[PDB]
Amino acid sequence: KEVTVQDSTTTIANNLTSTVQVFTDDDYQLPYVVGNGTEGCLPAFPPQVFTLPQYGYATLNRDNTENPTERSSFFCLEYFPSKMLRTGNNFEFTYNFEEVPFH
Amino acid sequence: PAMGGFGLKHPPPMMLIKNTPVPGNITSFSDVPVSSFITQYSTGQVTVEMEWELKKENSKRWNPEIQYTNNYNDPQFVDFAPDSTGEYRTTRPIGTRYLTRPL
Repeated sequence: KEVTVQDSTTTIANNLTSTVQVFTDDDYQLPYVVGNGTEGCLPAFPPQVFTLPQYGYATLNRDNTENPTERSSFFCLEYFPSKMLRTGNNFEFTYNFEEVPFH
Repeated sequence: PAMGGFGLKHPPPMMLIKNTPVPGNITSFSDVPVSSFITQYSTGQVTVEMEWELKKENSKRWNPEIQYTNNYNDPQFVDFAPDSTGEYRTTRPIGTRYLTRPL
């Protein structure tokens, strides 16, 4: 959906030619932020619509300050191969859990 | 191990070596063991061949990493090489942890 603002009209239209990019990180090469107890999960109640969280991470900082280290790393997420989807396209992924003990 | 490396239940066995004794001149019979021997030593060569399995570094870090480099300001000698007398010199310790990886 493309949104435009002229003199506070704020119209919204749908861009049929525009794309979205999706990739799954299979090799665990990015900082993994999911299991840390933070918001943005699918809602508890199915009717609810939710926003996806913004991805971000913290690397090494120096001397308990805001400055970086030489081992502070930058990960570009454009440098993964990803799948580009228009309106008619869809994405599918399958995963098998490793053997764990029963809760 | 606290000092480092690989704990092994069955490590590489100990390889033990001695010079077999050659008695000196004994002209009589005695029931006490021979205490007089020809003094001698031995020399030779030993070759060891080890095979190592390696784990490739697979990383999406964008920016360059820290490397072990040969870096000295106004060196009077080259490090890890013989001296003018022939004495082999190692100035600094070298560990294995340089490449960086996310948790």
